[PDB]
Amino acid sequence: NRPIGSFLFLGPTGVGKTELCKALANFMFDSDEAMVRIDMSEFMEKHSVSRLVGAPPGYVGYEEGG
Amino acid sequence: ERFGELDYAHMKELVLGVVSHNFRPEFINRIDEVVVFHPLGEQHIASIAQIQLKRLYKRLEERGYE
Repeated sequence: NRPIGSFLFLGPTGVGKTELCKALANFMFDSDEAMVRIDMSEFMEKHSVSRLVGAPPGYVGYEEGG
Repeated sequence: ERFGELDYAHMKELVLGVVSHNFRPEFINRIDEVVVFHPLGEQHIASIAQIQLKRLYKRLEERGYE
């Protein structure tokens, strides 16, 4: 009833974090883009749950789905 | 506003953050090179004036006026 892999990557950027995620994906689901990359740096304001999770009907984060 | 008194690479990063506000992150992660222009100065506009005068000379030479 819990998620399988929960981690926190702590270290400098671009060292292979993307490479590590793609290697995880390329073994566990056997493709590099068998995954989802989403940045959270753009979501400092109140428009985070309305842009990451799913938007209210008729506003900015709506017509891409979620 | 700010291409004066600022460097080149930090300008590219700053306007790339503006683009990340506009586009998708997975989109502009897939770009060769995001070249960012600068407004045109006086010598540039003198040269552009010479280019347009040359094409005007070609038009009025097909018309028959040197």
